[PDB]
Amino acid sequence: TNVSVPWGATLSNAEHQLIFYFLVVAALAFVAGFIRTYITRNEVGSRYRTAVSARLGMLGVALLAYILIIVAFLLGYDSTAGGWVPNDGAINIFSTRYIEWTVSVPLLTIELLAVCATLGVQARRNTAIAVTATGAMIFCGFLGAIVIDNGTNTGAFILWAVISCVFWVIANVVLIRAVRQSLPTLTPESHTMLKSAAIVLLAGWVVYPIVYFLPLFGASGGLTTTILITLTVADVIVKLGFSTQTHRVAKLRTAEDVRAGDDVHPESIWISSVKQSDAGLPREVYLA
Amino acid sequence: TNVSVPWGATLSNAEHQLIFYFLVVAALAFVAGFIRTYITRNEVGSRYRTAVSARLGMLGVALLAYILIIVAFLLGYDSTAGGWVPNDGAINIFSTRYIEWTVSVPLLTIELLAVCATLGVQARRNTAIAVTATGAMIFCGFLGAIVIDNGTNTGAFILWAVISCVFWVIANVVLIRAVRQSLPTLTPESHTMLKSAAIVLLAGWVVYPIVYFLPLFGASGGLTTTILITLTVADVIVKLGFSTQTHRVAKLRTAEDVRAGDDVHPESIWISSVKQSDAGLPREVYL
Amino acid sequence: NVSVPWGATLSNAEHQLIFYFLVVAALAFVAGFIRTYITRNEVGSRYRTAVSARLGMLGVALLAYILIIVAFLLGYDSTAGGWVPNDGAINIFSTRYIEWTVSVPLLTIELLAVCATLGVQARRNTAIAVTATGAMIFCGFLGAIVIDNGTNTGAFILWAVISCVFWVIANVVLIRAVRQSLPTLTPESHTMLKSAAIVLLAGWVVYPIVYFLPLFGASGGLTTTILITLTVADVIVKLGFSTQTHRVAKLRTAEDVRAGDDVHPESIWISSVKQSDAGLPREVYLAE
Amino acid sequence: TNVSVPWGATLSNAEHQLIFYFLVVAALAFVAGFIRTYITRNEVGSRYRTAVSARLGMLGVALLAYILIIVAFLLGYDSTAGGWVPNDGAINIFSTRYIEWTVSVPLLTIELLAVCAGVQARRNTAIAVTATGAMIFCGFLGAIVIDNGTNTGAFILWAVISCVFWVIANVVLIRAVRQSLPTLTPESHTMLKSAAIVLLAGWVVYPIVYFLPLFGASGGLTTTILITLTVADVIVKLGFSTQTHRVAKLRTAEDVRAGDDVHPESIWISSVKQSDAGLPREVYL
Amino acid sequence: NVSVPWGATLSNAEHQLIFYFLVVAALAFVAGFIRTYITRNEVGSRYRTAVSARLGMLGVALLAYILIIVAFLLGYDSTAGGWVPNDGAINIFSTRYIEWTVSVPLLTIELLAVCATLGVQARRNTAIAVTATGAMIFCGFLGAIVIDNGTNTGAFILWAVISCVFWVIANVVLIRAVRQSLPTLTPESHTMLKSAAIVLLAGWVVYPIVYFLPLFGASGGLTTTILITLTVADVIVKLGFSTQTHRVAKLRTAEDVRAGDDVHPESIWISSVKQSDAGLPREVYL
Ligand SMILES: *C/C=C(C)/C=C/C=C(C)/C=C/C1=C(C)CCCC1(C)C
Ligand SMILES: *C/C=C(C)/C=C/C=C(C)/C=C/C1=C(C)CCCC1(C)C
Ligand SMILES: *C/C=C(C)/C=C/C=C(C)/C=C/C1=C(C)CCCC1(C)C
Ligand SMILES: *C/C=C(C)/C=C/C=C(C)/C=C/C1=C(C)CCCC1(C)C
Ligand SMILES: *C/C=C(C)/C=C/C=C(C)/C=C/C1=C(C)CCCC1(C)C
Repeated sequence: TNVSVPWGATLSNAEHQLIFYFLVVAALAFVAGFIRTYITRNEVGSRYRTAVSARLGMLGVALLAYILIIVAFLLGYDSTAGGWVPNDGAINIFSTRYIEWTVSVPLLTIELLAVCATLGVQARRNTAIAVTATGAMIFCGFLGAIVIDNGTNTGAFILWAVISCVFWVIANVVLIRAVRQSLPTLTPESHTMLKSAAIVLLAGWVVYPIVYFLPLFGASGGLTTTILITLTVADVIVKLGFSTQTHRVAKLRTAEDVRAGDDVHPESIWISSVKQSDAGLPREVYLA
Repeated sequence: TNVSVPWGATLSNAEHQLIFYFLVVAALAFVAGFIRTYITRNEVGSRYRTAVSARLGMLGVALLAYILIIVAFLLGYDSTAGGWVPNDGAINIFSTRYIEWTVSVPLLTIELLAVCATLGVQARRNTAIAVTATGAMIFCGFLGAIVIDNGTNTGAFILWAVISCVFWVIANVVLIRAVRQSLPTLTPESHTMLKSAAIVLLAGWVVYPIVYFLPLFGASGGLTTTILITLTVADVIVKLGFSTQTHRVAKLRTAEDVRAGDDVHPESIWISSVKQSDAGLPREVYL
Repeated sequence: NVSVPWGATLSNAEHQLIFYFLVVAALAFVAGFIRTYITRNEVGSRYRTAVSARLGMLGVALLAYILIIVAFLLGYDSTAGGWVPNDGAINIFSTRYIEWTVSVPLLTIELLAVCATLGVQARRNTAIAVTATGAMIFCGFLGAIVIDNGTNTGAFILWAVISCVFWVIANVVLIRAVRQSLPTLTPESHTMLKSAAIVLLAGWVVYPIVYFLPLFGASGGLTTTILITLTVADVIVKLGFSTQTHRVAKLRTAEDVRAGDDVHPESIWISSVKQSDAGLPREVYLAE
Repeated sequence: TNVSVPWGATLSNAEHQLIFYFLVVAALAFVAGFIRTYITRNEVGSRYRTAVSARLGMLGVALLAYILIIVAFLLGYDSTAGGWVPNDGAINIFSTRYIEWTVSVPLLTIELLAVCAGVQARRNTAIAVTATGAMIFCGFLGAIVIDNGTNTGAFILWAVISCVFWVIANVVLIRAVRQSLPTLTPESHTMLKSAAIVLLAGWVVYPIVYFLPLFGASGGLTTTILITLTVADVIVKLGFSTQTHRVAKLRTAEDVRAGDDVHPESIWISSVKQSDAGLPREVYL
Repeated sequence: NVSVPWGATLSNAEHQLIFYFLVVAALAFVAGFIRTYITRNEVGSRYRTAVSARLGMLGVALLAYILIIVAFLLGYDSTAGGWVPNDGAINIFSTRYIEWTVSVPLLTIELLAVCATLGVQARRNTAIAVTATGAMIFCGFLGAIVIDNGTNTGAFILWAVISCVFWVIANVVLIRAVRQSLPTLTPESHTMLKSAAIVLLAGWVVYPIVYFLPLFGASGGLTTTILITLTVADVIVKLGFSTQTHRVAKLRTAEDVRAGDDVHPESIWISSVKQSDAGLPREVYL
């Protein structure tokens, strides 16, 4: 049992405050993001609408999830003379974040695949692999960290982490292939953006596995705090800052389809205060 | 008596965690689905809007229902240090799922019937039968499993299950007939989709009856866990993965009506990244 | 003495059934509310009052039934196979009255909206119906719950009689409005409105009947019958009957389109049969 | 004479039920109103949209406010042998309504001023908002804040100060209506005047209910005060809400008929068509 | 050494006033949020970022003030001496920081969005402003609450100074962005942006001032002043100032319409004066 469960460490009043601060800030940040995404939903064409639906979903899930995390945090610790002593529900705080990831990660995959121009059959199978892979990845981590022996078995904590890494590789491969296959077809401007979005979205992922193995280096009120805050900052940075990257690709791809004369969009599309497309209406049709 | 109520079995800390995980994940999955369905609502024409309304409703019901299920689970169990001992309200967890099905299943019927080209009163009669049948199917199961003798009576548990199966057959027949009657009128591409949707939507149903009869083979923390999780996974797989099927049919049927020149749609309709219809605006009218 | 229903003890089976129907009802309204909202632009500006009223009714019902459910959960205490009523049990019955007070009046407006009543004639009718319906429920509430904690037989009867007076006033005005409008409407519209009017008003009888049941004694079974019957009645009326009014509005909209009186942006379909074709208002060049 | 705080009176089980009934009914009535206002938001042009925004806001504030009032009522009283005995939180019920008025009243001003006709319009809005805001705050200070509302002197003094603000508000609005009436069409002229009169008249009820506690305290009086205010809030904030909207719609239809601007959908008032549907002329850039 | 405000006992009158302003504020935001949402299509696609930012800020404020209200209700206990602070009283002050952490940054984006800085320069400007404003509040939270439960006078001041450094960085970038954009804008537009920039930035001073009040001692009256003043400040800025940014966007939209740069579906009206007439995009063949 070389594993030192983080929900066992007692927290200082200062630490307790910091965790709460970041958790709520995150939740509010998602509310702001969710609102933005919704209002800026018709800035994209019908073809890439799946990208908008996915991100809005991810943000929605994150908001509600972080509300549960906050609740668990409030019911997970009790105030004493020595600070905030963990109770039976403390484990729920860590558990809830996994739930978030289980649904959030898969949706991200779809978002990237949505902006990716993979056509017909190749695309459908890719989606299934990515979703199942990402879903399994988090489930394996949850099993090892929380489900098995109340996360007290050192070997499983590692074994399942390795199994998860397997899925992480499967996911990255499929996505990277899809991005690589689509890059040549896109315009130079589009090509650069997709690659940029793909790299930004996948890079951050490493932080999560790193934070997962931190408990092995021992237990501490400070460590527990670091684990929670780091993960929170990571969730916000990725699920928020990276959210715009996918959207931008969709918008440009939309404007390009307009300029190219492939389709007509109701409103002018602007990126970085530069006009990419002009407002257009479909030609009136007289039915038989 | 041979019936071993699942809400009587004690659950391990691991089991308790797993159940919670799947329940919440499911609820969140529905929120994501509900959001998607809403945003992708104008991708369909006015003719097949009933399909969109039904699915969004089903998802909405599921979301709220699973919230109740989750709450009951949290307020339905207590920790004894030997696991989680059921409260008097734990039965509510199982009860709530029935409530979900009672409202959710009927809406599904309407959704399939909506994509179906069955028109006139004959189709209206079909809707009434499907809804009433599906509604009764779940109610009969609820009566036997929970209402009668607090689910301690083996006779009712089975009798009512059989009565329910009767309704299940009535529902499947009407729906299958409606799909079969509509299939010939639809285009080849549309024909394939409806059949596909019909098969996928109806097939899964079998899982529910199977899980219902599991308690007869005894009671255990593991079994109780299997029952709950399996049903949850089933609900998500059907109410979600199967939801897209109906929507796609509606979109294509809309695009076809556009191409055929029968009707006009404001935006281009894309399926599988392949354009099915082009942007169109109705002719300006003078009075 | 009047045998108050909130005094009778309920079996575990009975308690479960009541909960089942209450929640199912609430969820049914959520499904209805969602449908009504999505299918709001299927109607013209002229009959929008009908849409606003139904969506309102459904919204009120949903929230109301949530309160009813809460009251039900806090109104009874478990005693090993039996549920003994507490001081809050009365609230369950009280809450339904609140629902009716707001819900019934909105229904009136909905029917009157689809009705062809023009000018003041229409406005006057609405005022009478709303005030009448509003008072009818209030009178019942006073006799059944407010006066002597609902234990006075004389008041229970007196106020019910007063209520019936208002019920007659309401039915008369509405029936007249429907009868006056039927001749002007098309055959297809005539059938729907008449059907809606008849369907909407007929069910009302059930409510008064259930009200006087307590007089014939008190029992766990009776109390169960009262609650469930009212719930089934609320759902059947507020839901199944909701479509009837909406359909009239849609057809009346399509008729206005075909007749060339007005233009609708999208095609209107009833029972899979096209009633109207998509039309756009003629572009106008303002003086500028 | 003597100020007798209403949150001191014990309430009967019957009284407790009545108050709950009206409070919830009111809240639900606002939900129904809020939904209607939202659905019937595009029935008005861009010029008078401030009227729609204001009313929807007022209704929204009222709904949430009445939710707090209901909560306070549930946590403000404890059930006893003699009925429902007030606790420390009972005062919150009365306090919450003031909060509602402080935000709700100002929005109403904007709504009427929105339908009303330049630069001096902005000044008028500032006066109305500040005046209305202060009027309620002054009453709050005297009735609740000062000496826990047990002082007859302030209860009256501050009421008088408030009345001063009430006069300022009514004057600005009355002037705005009077100044605008001549410019508007006869049909529009009648509407605005009608709306102005209906919106301002009711206000008197609030001050009247305020001074009732002076004539003593009782479970019945406390009940009368609460219910009357509730009925008043619903009647004004709801029935009166339509008045402003109608003016906006007609003024929109007039702009359409006159050819000044175009509206996408047909505008109907009293089951009578005011404007036929129109789309803006396609523009090349 | 620092007299924490959550240590002072409050009178029944004081307790009532704080509650009054807090709720009024929350409701004011609800009214604002509703208005902003309904008046979202009064602006063009080009300046939509401004609308998205303000609606977000208002949304955050509303929810935040709900938490502040809850904390206030669970932070004090009624006694014979008035309302005695408990362990949760500190949360009231803590929650406001959370609000500011998300609210302030969004404001920056809103002003920068109306600002015409083009290319990465605006994106670079955005990143600095967001991070600067974010850090500013975090530093204050650290010193006021996190460090020694706000009992260390040196930190209370040190971190305040560090924060002020960030405040200067933020003001500079924004002022530069406004100054750089001002020349490109029309005279009418130019005036509004400057006014909005000045109005948005000026108020900021109040917050730092209120922060250092606890140093001059602790009291039920002072605690009351701190809370109410901040609340009034939040509403006045986040609300009254919200319109300023929006108005600029609307005019800039109308100008683009008149100039023939873009087409807007509906007429745009500011102060009851028509700025742009309704226009529909030309139907296109593919
Ligand atoms: C929006 C949130 C995201 C993208 C979260 C991602 C999380 C991971 C990539 C987690 C991966 C893990 C491993 C590869 C090994 C250890 C267990 C996990 C689940 C933390
Ligand atoms: C979205 C959820 C769905 C479609 C659930 C379906 C459930 C059934 C088809 C249940 C059928 C049953 C029987 C035929 C016998 C035993 C009792 C039931 C209700 C489980
Ligand atoms: C959505 C619910 C509806 C339309 C409910 C209608 C209820 C009534 C018509 C009630 C009438 C009553 C009497 C005429 C006498 C006894 C008391 C009442 C209120 C139940
Ligand atoms: C929507 C609610 C409205 C318009 C409420 C209005 C309230 C008043 C006009 C109150 C006025 C008062 C006085 C003039 C004196 C006493 C104190 C007040 C605030 C009740
Ligand atoms: C919408 C709310 C706003 C803009 C709040 C602004 C707050 C500040 C400008 C705070 C600045 C501070 C310092 C510069 C020093 C002391 C600590 C702070 C955070 C209060």
